[PDB]
Amino acid sequence: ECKTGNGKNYRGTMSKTKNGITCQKWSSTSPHRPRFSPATHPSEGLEENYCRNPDNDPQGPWCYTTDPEKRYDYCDILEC
Ligand SMILES: NC[C@H]1CC[C@H](C(=O)O)CC1
Repeated sequence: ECKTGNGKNYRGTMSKTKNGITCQKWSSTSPHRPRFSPATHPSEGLEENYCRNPDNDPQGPWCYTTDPEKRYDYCDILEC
């Protein structure tokens, strides 16, 4: 999928950050207990471990990481 703007409305399936590290799911609490999740941001498309922009950060989609000593990181979504 592609992103346009900040990718507020991005609903692709990228699952690794721009460093290629594997996301964590939005519905897991390991390795990280998330502040953003499907519970809380029901309208945010927080599916699977996919990159999303819940907070509309000018830096584009990110996800929680399966690196325990690294809480999140941004994903590299090509523009739209
Ligand atoms: N600026 C995106 C960023 C927002 C807070 C966050 C957290 O919930 O801990 C990590 C990612």
